[PDB]
Amino acid sequence: YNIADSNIANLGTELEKKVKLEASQHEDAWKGAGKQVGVEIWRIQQFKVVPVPKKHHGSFYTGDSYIVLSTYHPKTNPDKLAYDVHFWLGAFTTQDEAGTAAYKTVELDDYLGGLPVQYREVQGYESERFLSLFPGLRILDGGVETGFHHVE
Amino acid sequence: TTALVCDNGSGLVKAGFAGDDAPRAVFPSIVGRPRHQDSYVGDEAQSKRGILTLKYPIEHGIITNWDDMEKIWHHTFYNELRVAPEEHPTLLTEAPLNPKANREKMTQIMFETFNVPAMYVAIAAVLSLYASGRTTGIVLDSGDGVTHNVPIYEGYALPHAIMRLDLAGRDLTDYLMKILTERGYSFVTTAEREIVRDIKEKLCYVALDFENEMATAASSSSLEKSYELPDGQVITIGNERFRCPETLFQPSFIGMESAGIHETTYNSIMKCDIDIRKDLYANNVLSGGTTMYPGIADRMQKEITALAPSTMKIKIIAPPERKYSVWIGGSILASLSTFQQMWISKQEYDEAGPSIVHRKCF
Ligand SMILES: Nc1ncnc2c1ncn2[C@@H]1O[C@H](COP(=O)(O)OP(=O)(O)NP(=O)(O)O)[C@@H](O)[C@H]1O
Ligand SMILES: [Ca+2]
Ligand SMILES: [Ca+2]
Ligand SMILES: [Mg+2]
Repeated sequence: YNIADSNIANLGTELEKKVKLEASQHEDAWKGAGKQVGVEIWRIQQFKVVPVPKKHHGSFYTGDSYIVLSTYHPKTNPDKLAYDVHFWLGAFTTQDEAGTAAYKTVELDDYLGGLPVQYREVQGYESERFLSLFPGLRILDGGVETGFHHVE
Repeated sequence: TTALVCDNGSGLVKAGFAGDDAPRAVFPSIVGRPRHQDSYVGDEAQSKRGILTLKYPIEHGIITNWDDMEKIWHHTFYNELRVAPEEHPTLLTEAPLNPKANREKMTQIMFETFNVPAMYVAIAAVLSLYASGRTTGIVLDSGDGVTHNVPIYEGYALPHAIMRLDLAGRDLTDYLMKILTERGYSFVTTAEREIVRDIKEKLCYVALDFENEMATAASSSSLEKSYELPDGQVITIGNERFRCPETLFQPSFIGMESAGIHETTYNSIMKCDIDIRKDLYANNVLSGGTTMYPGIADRMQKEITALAPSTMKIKIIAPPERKYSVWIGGSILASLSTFQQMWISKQEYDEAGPSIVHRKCF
């Protein structure tokens, strides 16, 4: 099997990136994101990307999944912005929440032109980079209910 | 409005509604016609298997009988799910490296025959990766017809590194049918093949060390298992239990010179940029029914460790519901309004025709 004349001949192209950039324009959560240095946090709630109030940043429900966008000045230019996007997966988050967090992390990457570097942060396996965003972390029992309907 | 998710496997249809945690209809992708030489679909063909010859309209992930595939889709909508397809945006799945005409005809039939309002054709392995909650990893997907490796980095598949093998569950079933004759048991017909498939799913396993396991099986009966046939006859199977899926690691068992699944996985990783291989090695995700053999994850871990640098962390992820990971990833993505924004609408199809599928579905 070769790529030519196949259904992956358009993967990796400018057209793929164009189509996905356009799709990311339809998520209200990204409007105004990554405009200044700081940490922005959303939680997945029944497939939706919901902002977390600033006063609660750093507290994470073990039952839930989150997207954390860290905006900072890169070494190359003190007046420009670079991005780390972490998605945080609670020990008890459900499969719909983690999958949506993963997909929407890519979408936020798309929205920001591919610049963000992505980090998968499972509870108990959080990277040094992630830990350093909260100089700390507070894990809370509970979380919001799955968006899945359970097929009996 | 609820989207339909239809994972059209070579062997099984998995169909249901976006937002559900599992497919509501799972049935064999078969059309049956009288063995004595007007048709039956799915479970009802399996129900009349005694008088029918069974044909699969998908071979190695490619639709080769479009008339019978239409029957399968019609059965899925009207007889199983009991929905009107013109009311439901529909997500379909496909193996990577299929010829472009396959999804062109998928799109044509969905819009012109079933009048769906919108549709999308997704690469199965990408859906499995998201179902596992990852954006980076390498999926080994193995069903009834296709085994493929797709490495994915930050949500984008790396097309130059995608690997595909025409060796999957149906070949393993056929091989089990053949070697069960060395023991005296005759399985030859399309009906008998489904009995052997069941033996395979219930009793086979991947040996951690194939040579040692063959010697264990020759020394005593400790690895033998009994299996009750429909007529009540109890047969005994021994080294066939692990010789059958050994073929995935040694394709020469069925006369193929191909690399085994451990080598194709390694080779796929090695076609990726050096600095991301680390993340692929630590995130090998298994997907599909032919990855359900007991022992397969441990064997993959052993074999990849032998091929990879000694300092490399290797991890095989084997989700317990991986028979349905592709479908579940589809259920998640089809629940997202931004993903559905990318779908082909009927108006867009009326303007552009089948070629639009390649400009919208990635
Ligand atoms: N427990 C099991 N152990 C081994 N094989 C199994 C098991 N359960 C199912 N299978 C095989 O898995 C295959 C069906 O898996 P599935 O992932 O549904 O394939 P598919 O999607 O229909 N085909 P494909 O077009 O290749 O993706 C058949 O060959 C089954 O016999
Ligand atoms: Ca939750
Ligand atoms: Ca990026
Ligand atoms: Mg499949």
